[PDB]
Amino acid sequence: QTLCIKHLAKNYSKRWVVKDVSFEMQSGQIVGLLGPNGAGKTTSFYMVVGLVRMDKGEIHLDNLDLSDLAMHERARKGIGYLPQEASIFRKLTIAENIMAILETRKDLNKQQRQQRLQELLNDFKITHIKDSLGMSVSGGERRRAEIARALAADPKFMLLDEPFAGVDPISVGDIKDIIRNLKDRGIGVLITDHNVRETLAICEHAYIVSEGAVIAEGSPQDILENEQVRKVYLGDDFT
Amino acid sequence: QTLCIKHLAKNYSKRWVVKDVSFEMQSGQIVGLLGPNGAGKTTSFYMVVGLVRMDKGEIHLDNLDLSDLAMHERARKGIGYLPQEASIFRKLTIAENIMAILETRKDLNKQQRQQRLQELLNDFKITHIKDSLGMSVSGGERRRAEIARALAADPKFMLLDEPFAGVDPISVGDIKDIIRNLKDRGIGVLITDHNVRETLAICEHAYIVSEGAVIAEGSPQDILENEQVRKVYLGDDF
Amino acid sequence: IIRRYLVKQVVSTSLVVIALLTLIMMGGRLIKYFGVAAQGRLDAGVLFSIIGYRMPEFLTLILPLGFFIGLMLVFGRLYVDHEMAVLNGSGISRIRLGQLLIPLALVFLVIQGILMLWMTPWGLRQFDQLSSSQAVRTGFDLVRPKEFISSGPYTIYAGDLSEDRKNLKDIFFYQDVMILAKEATRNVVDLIQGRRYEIYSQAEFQRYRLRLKVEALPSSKLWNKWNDPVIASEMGWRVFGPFTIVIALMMAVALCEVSPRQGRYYRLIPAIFIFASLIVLLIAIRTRISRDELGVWAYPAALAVYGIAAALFSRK
Amino acid sequence: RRIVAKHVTKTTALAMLGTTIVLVILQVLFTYLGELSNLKADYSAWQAFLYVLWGAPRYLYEILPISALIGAILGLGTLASNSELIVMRSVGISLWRIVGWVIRSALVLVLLSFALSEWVVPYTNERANSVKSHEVRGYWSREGQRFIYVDYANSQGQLKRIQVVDFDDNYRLKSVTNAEQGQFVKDGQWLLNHSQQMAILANAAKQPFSLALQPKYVHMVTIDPEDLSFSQLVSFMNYMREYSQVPKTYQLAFWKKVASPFALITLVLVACSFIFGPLRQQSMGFRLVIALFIGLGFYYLQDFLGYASLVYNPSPAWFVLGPIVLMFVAGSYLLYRA
Ligand SMILES: CN1C(=O)[C@H](CCCCN)NC(=O)[C@H](CCCN)NCc2cccnc2Sc2c(Cl)ccc(Cl)c2CNC(=O)[C@@H]1Cc1c[nH]c2ccccc12
Repeated sequence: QTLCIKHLAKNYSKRWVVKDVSFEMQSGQIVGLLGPNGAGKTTSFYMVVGLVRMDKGEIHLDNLDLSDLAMHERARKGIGYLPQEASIFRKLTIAENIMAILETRKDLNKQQRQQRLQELLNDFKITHIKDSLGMSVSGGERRRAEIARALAADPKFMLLDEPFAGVDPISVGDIKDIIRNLKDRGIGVLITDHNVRETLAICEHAYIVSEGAVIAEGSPQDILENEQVRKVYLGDDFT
Repeated sequence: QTLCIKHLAKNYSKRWVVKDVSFEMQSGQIVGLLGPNGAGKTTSFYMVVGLVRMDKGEIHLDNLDLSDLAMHERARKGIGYLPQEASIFRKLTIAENIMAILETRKDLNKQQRQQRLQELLNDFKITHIKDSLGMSVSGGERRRAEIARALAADPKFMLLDEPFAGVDPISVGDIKDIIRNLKDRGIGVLITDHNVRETLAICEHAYIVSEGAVIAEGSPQDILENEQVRKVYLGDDF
Repeated sequence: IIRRYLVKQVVSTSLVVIALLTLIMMGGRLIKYFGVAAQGRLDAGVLFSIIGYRMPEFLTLILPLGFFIGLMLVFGRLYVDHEMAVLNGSGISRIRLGQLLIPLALVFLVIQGILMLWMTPWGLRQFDQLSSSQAVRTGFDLVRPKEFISSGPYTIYAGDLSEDRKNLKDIFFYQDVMILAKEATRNVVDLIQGRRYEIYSQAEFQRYRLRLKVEALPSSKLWNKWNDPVIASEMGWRVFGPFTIVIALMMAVALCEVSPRQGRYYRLIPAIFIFASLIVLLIAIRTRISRDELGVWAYPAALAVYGIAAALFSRK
Repeated sequence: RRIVAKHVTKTTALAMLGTTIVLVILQVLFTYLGELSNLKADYSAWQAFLYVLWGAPRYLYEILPISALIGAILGLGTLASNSELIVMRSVGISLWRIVGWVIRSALVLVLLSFALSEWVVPYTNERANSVKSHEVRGYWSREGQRFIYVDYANSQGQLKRIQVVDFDDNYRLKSVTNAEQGQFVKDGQWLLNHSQQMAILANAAKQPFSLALQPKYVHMVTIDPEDLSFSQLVSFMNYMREYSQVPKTYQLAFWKKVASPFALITLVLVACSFIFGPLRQQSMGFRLVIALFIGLGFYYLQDFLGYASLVYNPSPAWFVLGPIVLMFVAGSYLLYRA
């Protein structure tokens, strides 16, 4: 499975914020979408997710065009999305939170729905807090519950918005382990984040967007060696 | 000049979020207030600034008690504050933005007010964009205008809230240079930020707050060597 | 499970909004009635009965508006707290969530039909009867302190009046016949320390005694007789009003989108003014249907215009 | 210290003006919709539209308090959500100074209220009444122990079908008289024709006598106490008090009129305290909704206490100024909490 995005463009207030952004991603591959703040990475990410209507470009998923499909139709095709801000259903139980999305699956029945809920709870180690409301859980456990809920829909590509925001160095390792678990599950992860240092540590392929266009691409080492990103984005000294 | 904070405490929803937080800072000294997110650093910082009413503790500035004074009274004593989010007056010109705070100074008159405005504009290199509205300026220039406006009040201690948030690695050097310029001006800077790596690079003294109490203090090297912060906050590697 | 979540949220918020709007509107009307009683034109003791009898008629308006505002608030909260984002990302669309609430909309439609066809005519019949009973007030019933009150051939002046409308003082009464009295207490009215004059006859007394429609008709009568434009208009307004619940549901679904920064309450005012546009169009198409100009068919059509307009808007 | 003051005053005044215009338009529209149910053969839709349009100054005058409330809410919400009030405080500018600037803004609305009440409303209201209907009859009055009935009175200074009864201090008839026509001559005295009289009969072709009725206040009788301007209300109340007993409704009108600017200022202060207090860090929609609720609550409380003043014994001053003082204290306390 390969998600290909070609020649995206978007303008606000008669100013072209994004101009000819393009890249490709594959299942089981971690791709980073980085760049200077407000230079196009965030808008391009939201164009891929579907929150913002596209002004130009195309999106394909194995010869299946997602250009005109709405957000939920893309999600039905296998594109899950994890927002930066809290998104757990506040007044629903965590078990209820996961089961709500499990019930949307047409290819499951009650018994295997319950079995999948049990496996997700055990996998994310949130089983002991399964009976508590989402509004009364800590940040890390809430994020793990959100990720389990997202996986409940069986997405093929997961688009993460700022997974390392507000995360102390102690929990960055746990989040990296979680992302690597998603990779091992066969889900291609598209991460967008301000914390470039930790994002480049795991991403197998990275695209740098500046001035609304992609200026660099390749492995993190290739990105660090690139002179243009150093000049405009990373600076002379970075590791 | 030394700002001393002793035995702060604050509780929300009958839960003690901050318990016995204390530290000290001096003019011309950069002090970092770091720790795990939501462990007390942010609430303690806002208690020092004045946004949140204090439930316990005391604050002194050279034998002058700031405990009962309101936010603006503390500011009158020399405690400036730089918020994380945008705070430039949207519909006022940048020159007007600085002049508005300059006019509040009782010890200046029109001529030296204008002279101070000129010096601040030249110092922060925002003179060429002096005539544009605040709502139509870029992030870096807006932040520099905010810092110049804060300096216009001549604060003795500047409390910065997340100065490195949303800042690319290219501009982190410029922000560090700005903070060092404030230090050279004799203003003690109290920085609170999530980005511990860049904060420890410049802070001469750092306090780590966990579980609502201060668990470590000293130079950044001493903090990195501390085993408790490594166990709870920084992790085995860093 | 998501259906029970949405239903619980919508029912709770809609009941809160219905209670609050009921309080606002009929507190305003209660204050107006209290002022009227303060002028002696109405018995302050029965105005509570008036409010109780007019309950159904104000609920007729509040329940659609309350349901609409509740739906708007629930979906605005869903958008603000990013729950709508994850629901969309799980394959559940906004229109799907709106459809999941159809049983609740049918329940509210049934409730409003009960109010429209039985409770409202009964309330407005009782209210009309009580108002007719209260409208025959005259003489001392309308007396005001330190003022001259004229009704029929009678005119009364009183210098004082207690908290209850009794125990008058400094009473002057004019027809030919004239009466003065130091005190009086209420047509059987006692007068104490008084004098009587004829205009020549004079008399004194320590104690003396004086002695001086379609909207309420049941649906049972109106279900037929459609030939008459007034009954046609009314019966059409009862039959086709309940579907305002469905129109409110679908239009709230159409207009509910709002960004987190804008807030939960951002799009309440424009949406409420669109709904009040529907209400006004309907309260107009009624007036006409009555004067025999537009015809009954205009009721569902108007709804359809506000229905289709929403259905298209939600699918842009 | 004028640049920040100028900025705050400009923002808040523009918010108030925009809110005032919007509310005036909405009230005109709603009043027309309400006055579209009383159409008659001689009263067409165009006549109703003209009647509502002529009533616009009255609606504006009645909307100024809530207009100022919502304007303060919106202006200070724009200032706060942009994090301008936080920096304003952080440079040493106190909360009370910002409230003072907002009160400076609201004084314009107070002045406009005075101008409308004393100059504009009595004219456009009369025009609207003339339009709707198209200088008093059957007027009873008292002068101490005398009771007077005038079947017709003309503000030009004429009376037709006069009857007068004069009583003794012990309420015994002192005299009675009737007259066909009468004409004011000097302050407190009228000539009249056909003076039938009886004393404790008699007739006369023409005779003068003293009664306190004056052409100046004849037209005021048919007008409600609330709709009278402050000058007219004060003059009429002084006349009635000096010659008879002033009704309690006129006292209620006087106390409600005198307390209007204080009500406006107190409501603005409550708005500012709410912005600095509970409504800090809230969506602008929520701020607007809470402002509307505060406005409705204030109007309902004012009306209910005015009526309770009429029903109950003590003076209307308490019922009118209690809410103002209580809300001022509540706002001051909320401002003390910062
Ligand atoms: C003739 N009318 C009315 O008497 C309505 C219905 C009263 C009984 C409801 N149970 N009330 C009013 O006017 C009163 C004015 C008091 C005058 N003393 N308060 C305003 C109002 C209340 C309810 C609906 N609209 C309005 S104002 C309006 C609006 Cl919003 C839009 C368009 C139009 Cl033409 C009008 C003018 N009004 C009318 O056309 C209604 C028509 C009607 C007759 N039967 C009804 C039964 C239910 C609903 C409406 C009607």
